[PDB]
Amino acid sequence: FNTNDETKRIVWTQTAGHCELCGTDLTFDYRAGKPMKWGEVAHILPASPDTANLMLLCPGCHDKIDRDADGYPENDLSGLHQAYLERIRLAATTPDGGRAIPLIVQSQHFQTINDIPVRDLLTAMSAEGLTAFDQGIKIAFAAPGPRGRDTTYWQNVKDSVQYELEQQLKRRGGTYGDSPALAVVGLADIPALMMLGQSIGDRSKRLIFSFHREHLLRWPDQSAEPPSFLFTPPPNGDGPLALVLSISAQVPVRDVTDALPGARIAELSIPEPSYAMVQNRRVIHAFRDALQIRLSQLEALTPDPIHVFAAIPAALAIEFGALLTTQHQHTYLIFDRDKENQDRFTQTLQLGP
Amino acid sequence: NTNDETKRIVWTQTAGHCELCGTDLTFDYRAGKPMKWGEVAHILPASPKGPRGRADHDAEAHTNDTANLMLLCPGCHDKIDRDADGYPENDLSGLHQAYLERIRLAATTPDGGRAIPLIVQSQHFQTINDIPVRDLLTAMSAEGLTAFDQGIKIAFAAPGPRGRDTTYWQNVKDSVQYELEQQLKRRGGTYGDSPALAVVGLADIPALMMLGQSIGDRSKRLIFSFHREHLLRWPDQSAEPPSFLFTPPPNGDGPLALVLSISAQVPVRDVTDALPGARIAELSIPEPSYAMVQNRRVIHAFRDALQIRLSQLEALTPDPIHVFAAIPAALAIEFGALLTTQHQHTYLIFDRDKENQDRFTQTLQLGP
Amino acid sequence: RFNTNDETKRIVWTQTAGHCELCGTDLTFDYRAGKPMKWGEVAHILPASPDTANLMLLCPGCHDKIDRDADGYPENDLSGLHQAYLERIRLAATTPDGGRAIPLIVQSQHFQTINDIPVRDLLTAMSAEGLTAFDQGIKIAFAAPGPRGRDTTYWQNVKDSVQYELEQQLKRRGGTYGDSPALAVVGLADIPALMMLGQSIGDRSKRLIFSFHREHLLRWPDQSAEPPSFLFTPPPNGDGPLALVLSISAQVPVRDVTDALPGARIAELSIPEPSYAMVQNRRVIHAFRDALQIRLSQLEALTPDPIHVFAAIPAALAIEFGALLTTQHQHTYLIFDRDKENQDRFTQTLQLGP
Amino acid sequence: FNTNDETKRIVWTQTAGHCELCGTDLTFDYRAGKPMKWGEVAHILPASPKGPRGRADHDAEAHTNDTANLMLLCPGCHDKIDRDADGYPENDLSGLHQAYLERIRLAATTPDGGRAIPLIVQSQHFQTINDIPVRDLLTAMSAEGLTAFDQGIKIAFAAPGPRGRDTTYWQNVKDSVQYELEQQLKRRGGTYGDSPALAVVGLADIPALMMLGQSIGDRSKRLIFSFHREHLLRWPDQSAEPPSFLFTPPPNGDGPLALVLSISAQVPVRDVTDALPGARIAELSIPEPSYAMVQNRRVIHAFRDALQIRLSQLEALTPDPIHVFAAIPAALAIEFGALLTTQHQHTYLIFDRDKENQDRFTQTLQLGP
Ligand SMILES: Nc1ncnc2c1ncn2[C@@H]1O[C@@H]2COP(=O)(O)O[C@@H]3[C@H](O)[C@@H](COP(=O)(O)O[C@H]2[C@H]1O)O[C@H]3n1cnc2c(N)ncnc21
Ligand SMILES: Nc1ncnc2c1ncn2[C@@H]1O[C@@H]2COP(=O)(O)O[C@@H]3[C@H](O)[C@@H](COP(=O)(O)O[C@H]2[C@H]1O)O[C@H]3n1cnc2c(N)ncnc21
Ligand SMILES: Nc1ncnc2c1ncn2[C@@H]1O[C@@H]2COP(=O)(O)O[C@@H]3[C@H](O)[C@@H](COP(=O)(O)O[C@H]2[C@H]1O)O[C@H]3n1cnc2c(N)ncnc21
Ligand SMILES: Nc1ncnc2c1ncn2[C@@H]1O[C@@H]2COP(=O)(O)O[C@@H]3[C@H](O)[C@@H](COP(=O)(O)O[C@H]2[C@H]1O)O[C@H]3n1cnc2c(N)ncnc21
Ligand SMILES: [Mg+2]
Ligand SMILES: [Mg+2]
Ligand SMILES: [Mg+2]
Ligand SMILES: [Mg+2]
Ligand SMILES: [Zn+2]
Ligand SMILES: [Zn+2]
Ligand SMILES: [Zn+2]
Ligand SMILES: [Zn+2]
Repeated sequence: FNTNDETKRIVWTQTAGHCELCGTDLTFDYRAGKPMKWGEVAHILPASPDTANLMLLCPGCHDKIDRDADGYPENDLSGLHQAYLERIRLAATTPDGGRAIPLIVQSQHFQTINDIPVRDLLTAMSAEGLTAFDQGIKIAFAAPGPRGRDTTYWQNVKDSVQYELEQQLKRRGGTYGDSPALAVVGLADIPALMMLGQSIGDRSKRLIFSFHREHLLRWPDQSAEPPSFLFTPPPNGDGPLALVLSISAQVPVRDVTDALPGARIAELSIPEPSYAMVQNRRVIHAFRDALQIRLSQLEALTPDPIHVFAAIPAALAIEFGALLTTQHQHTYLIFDRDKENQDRFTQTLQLGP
Repeated sequence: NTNDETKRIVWTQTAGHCELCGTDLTFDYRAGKPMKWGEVAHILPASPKGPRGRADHDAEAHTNDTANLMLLCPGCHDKIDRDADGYPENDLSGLHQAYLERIRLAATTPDGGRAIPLIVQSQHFQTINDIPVRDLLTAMSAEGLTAFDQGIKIAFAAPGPRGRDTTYWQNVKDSVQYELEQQLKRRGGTYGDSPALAVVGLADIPALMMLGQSIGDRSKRLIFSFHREHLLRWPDQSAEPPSFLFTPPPNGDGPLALVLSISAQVPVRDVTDALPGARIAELSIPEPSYAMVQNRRVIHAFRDALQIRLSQLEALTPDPIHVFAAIPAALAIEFGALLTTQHQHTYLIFDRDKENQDRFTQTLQLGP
Repeated sequence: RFNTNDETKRIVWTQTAGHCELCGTDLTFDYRAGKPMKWGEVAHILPASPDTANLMLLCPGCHDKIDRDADGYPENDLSGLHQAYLERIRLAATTPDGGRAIPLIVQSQHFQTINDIPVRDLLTAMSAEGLTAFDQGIKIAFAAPGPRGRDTTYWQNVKDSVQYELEQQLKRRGGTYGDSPALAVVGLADIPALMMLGQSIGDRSKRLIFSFHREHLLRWPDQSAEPPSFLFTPPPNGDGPLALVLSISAQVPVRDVTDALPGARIAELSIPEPSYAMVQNRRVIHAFRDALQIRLSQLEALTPDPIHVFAAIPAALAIEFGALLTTQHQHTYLIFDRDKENQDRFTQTLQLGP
Repeated sequence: FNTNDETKRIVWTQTAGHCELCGTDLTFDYRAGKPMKWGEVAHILPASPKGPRGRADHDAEAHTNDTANLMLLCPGCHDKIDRDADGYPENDLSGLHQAYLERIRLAATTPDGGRAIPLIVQSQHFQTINDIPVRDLLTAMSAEGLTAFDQGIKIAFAAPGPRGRDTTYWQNVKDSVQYELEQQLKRRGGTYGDSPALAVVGLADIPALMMLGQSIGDRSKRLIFSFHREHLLRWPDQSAEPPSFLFTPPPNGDGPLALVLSISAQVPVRDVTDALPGARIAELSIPEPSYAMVQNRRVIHAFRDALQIRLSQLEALTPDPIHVFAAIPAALAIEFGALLTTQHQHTYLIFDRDKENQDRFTQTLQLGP
C-alpha cells in the first residue's frame, strides 16, 4: 500500500532503518556511497489486516507476506511489530539511564594536600555516559574526637554518609523511576575508605572512580587487562592470622610482625606492585573477585579474626569495604600506619560481629 | 552544511532520540503533536573557529560524515557547544559510537516473545539494595524478550528493631505469597493465561528459595542475575559452567544436612555448631566465588547437578533436610524451584543470624 | 563595597531574582520606569559570611545597616537567611516540574465509537494548567461483559485493569524531589463503570479530573463560575428501601425509581437547574463531592441498610462519587442504571461496599 | 524588532534563570559542571503575523521589549511552542507566564520564618494509591517562611497482608513509628540541631496517626499540616472561623466509657454499642460533619482546645480505659495523639472500621503512659 513522503520519514525513524522481520540495515546503500532510494529499498505496510501501526520491511521479507488487494497483510504482525519498536525505544532511551549522583569523599588531609573538584569527576562521569542533574556531594570525614576513631566515631561516619546518600537516591527519574547511579571517588586513609565502602555496599547501580596521579580522575587505560593476583597461603600454626595486601607496594614483613607478633602471613599481591595499577574499573572488579575467593579460603581455615595490613590504591580500599556487607560477617581487624608512632601499623578499625 | 540526505540518515540511525540524554525528538508529549525538534550537531565544527575546532581537519570531508554528526536535543546541543573543554571530541565520539551500537543491537535482535519482568529485593542488608528496572528490561531485550509494562518490583519490608524476627518472616511470606500473586493477577489478560516470567532476585536466601518454590510450577521461567561487576548483563555467555562436586553424607542416624558451598566455602564447624551430629552432604564448586553466575547455563548446571542429589538424599531418610547455603541469589531461586513438586520432603532453611554472632539458625520451613 | 566582576553581578542578580534578600524590595524598578539599570548602584553584592553562591544581594539601605569591613565582608553572619532565601527561590523556579503527570482516558466501547476522545484533547487541556505529560497517554476501554454480564468478577477485573495501568502514576517518579507524577483523568462511559474508575483512582494523591463537555470539549467552560447550590430533600421516614436520587444533569422521574424499587423512600440531591453543561470548572466537581459526602453521612446515620443510587449526573461527577467511597469505612451502595434492552428501566448494576 | 540586551537581562532576573515551562535550571550545566546561560528569551506573540501565534492586529513594534510577552525558556521548550502554536495558544502561555512570575515574587518577599524538618507519614491500607507529594509540603512550609536543609522524612507503612490489618500489621505500624521514624530523626540530627521543629502531614490509619502524634508530642514547635481532597496541602480558607465543637456527656454508670468523635462524619451510635456492649457514650461533634472541614490551622487548634477540656472531664469518670470511636480528619488524629504524650495519661483503646468484619468497629491499638 502507498504512503506519502512524510509518513515514510516517521516509519524510517521509529524503526532506526532496519527491517523489522530480519534486522537488515536498510541504510546500507548510503554507507556504500550510493544514493538513498527510500521507496525502493524498503516497503511500508500496516502490521494488521496511524504511523504507530506501520512496519518497515525490506523487499525480501515484504514479498513473503500475504497481502490483500489494498496492500494490507492477511496475517496479524502487530505482536512482532510492537515488540520491535519496544526494543528500539529501550535502546534509544538508554542515555537517561545514566542519571547519577557525584560523590567525592576525602579526609581533611587530602582535602588540603590534594583537593578533588567536582568538575574533575563530572568530566570523567560525562565521558562514561553518567549525567549529574544537581550539585555534586563533596564531604570530608569528621575530624576525630578525644576518644579517637572508636566505634561511635565510625558509626557516625556511616550514618552521615548513608544519610546524604539515601536523600539523593530519592531523586528517582528517567524512563522507569529508577534511583540514580552513585558515582563515587575516595581519597582518604585506608580505614576511612573501607568505611565508605561499608556505607555504599555493592548491590546497587554504583560506579567507583579513581584519582590517578598522572591522569587524575580519567582512567589511564581502558584497554589494559587486570593483573594476575598472586596468593601466598599462610603457614600452618597458631599465631594470629594476618592478611597482607601488597598491591600499591610490597608490605615489609617486619612491619607486620612488629605490630602483630607471631603473625602467620597470607599475602595477596600483583606481579609488579605499583601506585598506578588502577588502569581501569575492571582492575577494581578483578581485585574484589580474587580477594573474596581467598577470604573464603582463609575463613574456612579459622574462626578467628583476620588482621589486615594493606598497601592498596584508594579505589581498591573502598571495594574491599563494600565486599564485606553481606549478611554473613567475619571479624576483620584493619591496621594502618600511625604517622604519630613512626609509621607503625596499629589497629584502627573493626568490621564484623 | 550537511545535506538533506545525511540529516535523514542521522535521524534514522539514532531512532530519533537525543544521543546524550535519550529524550524523544519525534514527538511533543506535553501537547501531543508529532514534531521533529532535534538538531543534527557537528562534533568537529564546519569552521575551525567553532567549539572543538582544530587546524588539521578537512572540513569539506566531515560535513556529510555521519561519524561526526549527532542527533541532539536543542539543550544538549547548546551545552556541548558552550563547553568544548567539558565535552571533548574523543568523549563525544565514543558516546556517539556507543549509542549507535546499542540501537544496532536492538534492531538486529531476533524476537523471543513476551515475559513479565519481576524484581524481588529485600532490605535486610546494612546498605542500599536496589535492582534498577532498566537493567532487567535491557537484559531481557538482549535475549529478544519484551514486556507490556516495566513489570513487578517487590521490596520486602525492612527488619524492625528486633532484627529478622517472627514478624519479619511473616512479612516476607506475605510479600512472596500474597503481594506478588496480586501483582500477577492484575496482569492477567494483558499477558494472557500462562505468561513467561523474567525474574531476578536479591533478597534473603530463604526468601528467594520460597520465591522459587511458589513460581516453580510456572513454565517459561527465565532467571536473570544481579552481578556485582556486570549488574544484570550476563558476564560471559561463552563461559563454561563449573563442575559441581557432591560429597555424599556419612552413614548414621544424626540429622541430615545439605551444605551448598557455591559463593563461598561453608565452614563445617558452623554447620555442626548449629546442628550437632549433622550428617553433612555437600555440593560445591572447585573455586567458590561470588562472581560465578557467568551465564544462565551455570544456573541450569546447578539445578541439573542438584535435581538428582535431592532424590538421593530424600531416599535416605524420611526426616527433614537441613539446608546451609552460601549461594548466589539466582541459585537460591533455582533451588526453591526444585522443591515445587519434584521433591516434596520438608526442608529447614538455616541462615546467618546477625543477632547470634553470625551463627546459623533456622528460618523458614519449605514443605509440600 | 564588595567589588563585582560585572559577570558575578549577573549571576547574583539572577539567583536572587533581583530582590533585596533582607527587605524583599524588587530592585528592577528603574527598568519598569523605562530607564536604564544601574545594577551596581541600586544594589550592593555582599558575602553572607564574615564562590558566588555565598554572595547576597542587598539594597543600599540594607547594605549600610549591615556593618561591613573595609572591602565589604560583613560583621554578623547572615549565612542562614541567605541560604533560606535561595532555597525559597529555587522551590518557586522549579515549580513547573511539579506538573509531571500521566494522561488517562477511560471510555466505554460505545462512547469510544460515537464520541472518541483523542489524547491530544486531554494533553492540550493539561498543558494549559501546567500539567505536562512526558510519555504516551493511557487510553483504555472497559472490557465488554461476558455471558455472566457485569457481575462482581467483571467489576473486580475492571478495577484490576485500571489499577494496573495506574502503576505508572505510582512508579515513574521524577522532578526535583522524586515525587510520583500527577494523574490527569477523563472518563466517558456509563455511570456504574465511571464509579468503578473513581473507586480505582481514589482521592488521596495528586490527581486532577477533567470533563468532556459537549460544547467546550476538554476545556473548562468557565473558570470563574460559582458552583450551584446542591439542594437536598430528606427521605420520608419509613421502612422502605432508601433511595438516593441525584438530579444533576436532569430531573430523574420519580416513577421510574419506584417502578424499579417498590416502596422506595426517596432522598434527593439536585441543583436548581439540572443541566448537561453544569460542570463549568473543577471546583464544581469538588463542591458536588463536599455536598454529597455531607448528605451520605446524614443518610447512613438514618439507617444501616443499603442506599440505592439512581443518578443523573455528568460523567466527571460519577468518577468523583466513586472516588469518595474509598475510605476504610464502607457502607453498602447499590447503583442502578437504565437498561436499554428493557425499555430504559433502572436496574441494579453495581454493588459497592461490604 | 529584536529584543535588546537590557530586556533579556531583566527576563533572566525575573525568572531566577529557570525555564518557565519545565523548571529546569538554565544558569548551570550539571553534567559537565560549567556555569552557562543555556536559556532563550522566547516571544509569546511574534513580530510577524505569520509566525506562531501571529495576529494581524498585533503591534509588533510595541511588544518586542514587553516582558509580559517574553518568557525564559530552555531551548527545547521554545522549539516545541513555536512548532505547535495551536497546542500552545497565547492565553495559555500568558497565564502560565504570569503564574510563574508571581511565585518568584512571593518567594522573594516571604520573610524568613526559620527551619523545620519535613515529615510525611502515609499508610497503604486503602485500596487506592495514597501518596502525599514532597513538593506540596515543602511549598506549604515555604509559604509560612519555613525552609529545610533537605526534603525531609517520608515514611510509608507496609500494606496489609492477606489477613487484613492483623497483629502483624499493627506491629509493623508500631515499628514504623517508634523505630523507623526515630532512627531517621536521629540520623538527621546534626544538620538541624537539638530541638528542631517538625512540619508534619499525615494520611494513614487513624490509630497510627494517634500513635504518631503521641510519639512526637514531646517535641516543641510542631507545625501541623493537612492533606485536603480539594486543596492538597494548601489551606482551603485562612479566614474561615472554626466551627462549634458540640459535646454531649456520658450517662452515669459502670459500663465502659466511649468517646465518639463525629467530625468527618456522623458516627452511628448503633455501631459503637454493637462493638462495645453497655457503652456509656460521650460525643464530640460539629454541626455539619464533613471531610472538608479542615479549612486552616486554627480549625485544628480549636479542635485541640475543645478536646483537651473533654478528655479532662471524661478521665475523671471511669476506672477502665476510654474507648475511642473516631471519624476525624488525619490532621486531627495527630493532634489528638499529641494530647496523650503527657497531658492525658489514661489508657485509650482505639477502635477502627474493620473491612474484614463488614465495617464493624474493632479494637486496634492501645495507647497509654
Ligand atoms: N610499604 C608501603 N609502601 C607504600 N605505601 C604503603 C606501605 N605500607 C602501607 N602503605 C600505604 O598504602 C597506601 C598506598 O598508597 P596509594 O597512593 O596507592 O593508595 C593510598 C591509599 O589507598 C589511601 C591512603 O593513603 P596512605 O595513608 O598514604 O596509604 C598508602 C600508603 O601509606 O589513599 C591513597 N592515596 C594517597 N595519596 C594518593 C594520591 N596522591 N593519589 C592517589 N591515591 C592516593
Ligand atoms: N560462610 C559464608 N561465607 C559467605 N557467605 C555466606 C556464608 N554463609 C552464608 N553466606 C551467605 O551467602 C551469600 C553470599 O553472597 P552472594 O552475593 O553470593 O549471594 C547472596 C545471597 O544469594 C542473597 C542474600 O545475601 P546474604 O544474605 O548476604 O547471603 C550471602 C551470605 O550471607 O543475595 C545475594 N547477594 C548479596 N549481595 C549481593 C550482591 N551485592 N550482588 C549480587 N548478589 C548478592
Ligand atoms: N432527560 C433525561 N432525564 C433523566 N435522566 C436523563 C436524561 N438524559 C440523560 N439522563 C441520564 O442521566 C445521565 C447523565 O447524563 P449526562 O450526559 O449529563 O452524563 C452522562 C453520564 O455521566 C454518562 C453515561 O451517559 P448516560 O448513560 O446517558 O447517563 C445519563 C442518563 O442515564 O456519560 C455522560 N455523557 C453521555 N453523553 C455525554 C456527552 N455527549 N458529553 C459528555 N458527557 C456525556
Ligand atoms: N461512619 C463513618 N463514616 C465515615 N468515615 C468513618 C466512619 N467511621 C469511621 N470513619 C473513618 O473516618 C475517616 C474519615 O475520612 P477522612 O478523610 O475525614 O479522615 C481520614 C482519616 O483521618 C485517615 C484514615 O482514613 P480512613 O481509615 O479511611 O478513616 C476514615 C473513615 O474510615 O486518613 C484520612 N483520609 C482518608 N482519605 C483521605 C483523603 N483522600 N484526603 C485527606 N484525608 C484522608
Ligand atoms: Mg553545534
Ligand atoms: Mg533549536
Ligand atoms: Mg541552539
Ligand atoms: Mg520563539
Ligand atoms: Zn527483512
Ligand atoms: Zn539531549
Ligand atoms: Zn533591603
Ligand atoms: Zn523547558
